[PDB]
Amino acid sequence: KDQGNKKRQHGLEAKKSHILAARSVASIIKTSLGPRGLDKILISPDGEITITNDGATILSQMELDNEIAKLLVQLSKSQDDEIGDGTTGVVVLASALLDQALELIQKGIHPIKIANGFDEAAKLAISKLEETCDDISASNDELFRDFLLRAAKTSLGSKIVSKDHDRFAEMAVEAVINVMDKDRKDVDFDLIKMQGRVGGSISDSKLINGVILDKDFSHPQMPKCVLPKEGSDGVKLAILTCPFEPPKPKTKHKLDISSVEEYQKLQTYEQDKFKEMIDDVKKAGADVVICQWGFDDEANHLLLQNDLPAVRWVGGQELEHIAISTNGRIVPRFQDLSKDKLGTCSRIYEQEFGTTKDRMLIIEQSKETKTVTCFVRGSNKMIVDEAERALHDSLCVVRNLVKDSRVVYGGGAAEVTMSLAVSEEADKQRGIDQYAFRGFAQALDTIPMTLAENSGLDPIGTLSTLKSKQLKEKISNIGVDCLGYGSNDMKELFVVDPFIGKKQQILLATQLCRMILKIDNVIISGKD
Amino acid sequence: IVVLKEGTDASQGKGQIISNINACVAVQEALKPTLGPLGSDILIVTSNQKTTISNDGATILKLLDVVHPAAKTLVDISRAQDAEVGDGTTSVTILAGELMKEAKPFLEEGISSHLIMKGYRKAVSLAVEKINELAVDITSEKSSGRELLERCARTAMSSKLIHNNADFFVKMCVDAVLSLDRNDLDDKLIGIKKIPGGAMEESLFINGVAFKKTFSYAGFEQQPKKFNNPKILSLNVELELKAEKDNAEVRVEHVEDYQAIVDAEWQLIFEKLRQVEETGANIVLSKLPIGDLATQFFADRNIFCAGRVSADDMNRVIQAVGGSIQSTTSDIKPEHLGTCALFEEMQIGSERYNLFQGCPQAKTCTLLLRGGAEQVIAEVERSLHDAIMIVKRALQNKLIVAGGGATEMEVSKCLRDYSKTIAGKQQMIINAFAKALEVIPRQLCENAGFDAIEILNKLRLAHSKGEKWYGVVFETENIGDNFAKFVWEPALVKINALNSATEATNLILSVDETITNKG
Repeated sequence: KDQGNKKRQHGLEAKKSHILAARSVASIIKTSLGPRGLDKILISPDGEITITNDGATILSQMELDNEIAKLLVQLSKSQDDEIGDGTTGVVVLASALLDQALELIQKGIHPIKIANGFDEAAKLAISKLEETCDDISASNDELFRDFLLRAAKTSLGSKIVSKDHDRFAEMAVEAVINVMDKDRKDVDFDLIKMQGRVGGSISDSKLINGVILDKDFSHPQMPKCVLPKEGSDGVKLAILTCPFEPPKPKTKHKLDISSVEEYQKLQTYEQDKFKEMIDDVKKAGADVVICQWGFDDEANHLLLQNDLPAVRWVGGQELEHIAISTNGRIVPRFQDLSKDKLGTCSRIYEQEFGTTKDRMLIIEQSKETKTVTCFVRGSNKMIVDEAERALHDSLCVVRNLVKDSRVVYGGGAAEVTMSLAVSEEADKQRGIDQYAFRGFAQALDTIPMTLAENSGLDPIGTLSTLKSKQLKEKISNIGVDCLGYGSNDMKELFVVDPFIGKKQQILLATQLCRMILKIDNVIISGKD
Repeated sequence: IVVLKEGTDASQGKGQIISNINACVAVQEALKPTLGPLGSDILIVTSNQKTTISNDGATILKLLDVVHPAAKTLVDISRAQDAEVGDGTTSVTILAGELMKEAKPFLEEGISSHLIMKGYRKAVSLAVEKINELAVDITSEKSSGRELLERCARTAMSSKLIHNNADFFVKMCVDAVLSLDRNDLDDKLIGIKKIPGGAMEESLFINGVAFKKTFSYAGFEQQPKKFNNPKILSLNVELELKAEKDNAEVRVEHVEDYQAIVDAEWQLIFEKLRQVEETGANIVLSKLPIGDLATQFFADRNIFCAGRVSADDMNRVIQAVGGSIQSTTSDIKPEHLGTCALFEEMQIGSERYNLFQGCPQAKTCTLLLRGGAEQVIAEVERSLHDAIMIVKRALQNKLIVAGGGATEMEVSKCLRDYSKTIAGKQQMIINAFAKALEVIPRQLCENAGFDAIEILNKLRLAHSKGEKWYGVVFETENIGDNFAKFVWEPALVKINALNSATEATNLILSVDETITNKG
């Protein structure tokens, strides 16, 4: 059915257009791969203009009907969930494997022979890189946090973070230590809440041991701080979905009073319904009140005399973070209140930041929690949003480092060593893979050449330089000048990449290159 | 001024018969790379915009939706190949079109299609006689129950990314087919769910059914995750007070009646909540969302509940614990409840997954796979299905022929010798029939990358020398015995293929005209 609007590609034209279309889509993120990579203007469907160099955001912003490029988007999708760092480079590395595969197809090599070649070349390059890795967390533990702090400074140097980055790198280190124990070594990014606000300066970004929102108390005269109240149990917080007041309709009111009878009754009832709902706080024994619905003027006055601060209209997701940190619950009504459903915490206060009118609030613990909230500040909107993702990428870096103590240097130093090992072993196999191994070594050389093109260096001259310095002396990692440091040899410059992160990058990129070669026919129909 | 049509296109002649063949070759050309376990995959974009990648000719060809009427015949035999056998829907379409493709020079020389169709029917009758001679009856002979399943699964899993870890998968492959009735073995009864993350060798097999753990809500994680003998309840309707998205309006003329309706909605739900309580059901399964009031009330009473359960997965739950679904919480009868031997929710795949395990009444199972990418696991999933179909047809059918082109070269061989004994026009037609049978071993070597010139010619030598079992080795390129390498297919495959392919061949070649009515 619907023979029309159906295109098919098979045979000769299939192996050509698939590689050329993959190179055209990847060529956008090639120039954006690096610390010096060029940004991209991305226009949302609503017309909003965003500027970012992240390849994962580019492929997500790109809406296209090309199925070959959709496989590249699925590569960055699995790369972002597993790691979340090399999403830009994993597609460029896969494109280098596709370009070298096209040259082998023109030589008469079968596509499976190319796929089996990149598979054996990958397993060979993994073993050679696994022997050259070093351990950080070994010996002194303070030395680990020293390298862990300077490793976050490397990932944050490509962003506007780089100004104050000394303090921001400490935030990524202190965040992973709080949500992780040395024995468990499990880092859950859901346990670290990423939050930021405009105003002030970026260097004022801190880390809280508990949930921090931006809220103003329902009444201005309410006290800004909440004490433990002389030997009580923690600080009790109440999360309820119903306000404290006589109930009122949320759609239309229109209550017709036929006679003074109902007028005198509702005057006395609702006046007494004021104190009955305020006494419910003392019945539960709670200090800070947080509700989904607002309060009347009398409710704010009665809670003022009783020293009971109230916060109105808090989001549902924000109530979940409070219930997890303070071990509280969301109570539907006022009849279900108890002392076991109230949030237990050490101190609650409204902290003022300079002259800013935000005046946020902080719920503290004073012991190590199972969740934290990353607090970010900035002098401009786009600076805040960029700092949130920059720290989020740092959270992905610190996660792989604590998960696998084996680390390898990077910035082009690792890919060249992987290329030199495959080029030497290519002569011993003497098979069809001999052409696949040489193409695999040239495909690994694309990454340092791409970084050299973004840094203003000769990609051919630097590649021969990166190899020559790693031959006459030793295979030891020697990086690229992209960050504008004094010289090469990142080992002195402390540029570290996780071994588990580089292994998943060279794997999924090799697997995707094979899946494209496994497809010799494409049938595309219309859109119903 | 009069017309004979009113826009009804009808074309006939010998050129239309050739045009109907070229339409089948275009359909054949698409399905050629998918022949064999190492064959290429087709990338299909359905009109629904869903994109799928598979090498199975059945699933592929059903997504083409070929409009050409004569090429639709290849779809009919694909469903017949999927029904009587279920495997090999790629080869039945290639073999059917090859007979029509090799009949092209016959139509050019002026040979009538009736003699062409009759020449193939005589060659099939000689082929069926050979299949009975090539059908080997073996059950307990020089083998056993477990050793037969292990030796055959290692070859099916060979030449894959699982080759090194295949030792772990064969153990679960034998346990999967023995967990089900040996008289009737259905591949659909073995469930496979893709789990992202983790190593490929850490995959496990579950006797029961598993769920996807859809809970995003806080308040969970406090409950024992291991139940001994829980009473499982299947609930068809939702139980909630205040949902996570929508709401309800309360309009009354009094102030005190505002809280009365709010408490009324609570009492209506709390009623149905304590009805499951009085039922004494530790597990609550619902196809509809379970509200916060229900999850909080069930947690205090130590009752486990799962909301928004898939309808297709809950049907396997009924087939697992032998229970039944009930609409309401009031009238629930004891036969609707069920009890398994173990209930465990593990961390497998760096994600919590709840599952039923050790169900004695279970007529189905679930096999969980792990790996670094969901697409690689999907390639393992279809690789396990190929090993199940071999065992599926090894039990129900004890007549086995040597696959991998072995039997195919033996059928073509004798037919070339039958041409010398048959005088007349049938000599050239049957000889072309056996020549058209050469596409099956050819395409297998062309897909995997083997040399078609050398391997086939070397195969035509030692096979004609009195050894009938030589096939094509898919591991290391060479000629070899597939009966020794244990590449096996039942005799029903060769019987159903030659019957369906020739039926599709003779039906299309007998069409002299294509009548297409517009309107």
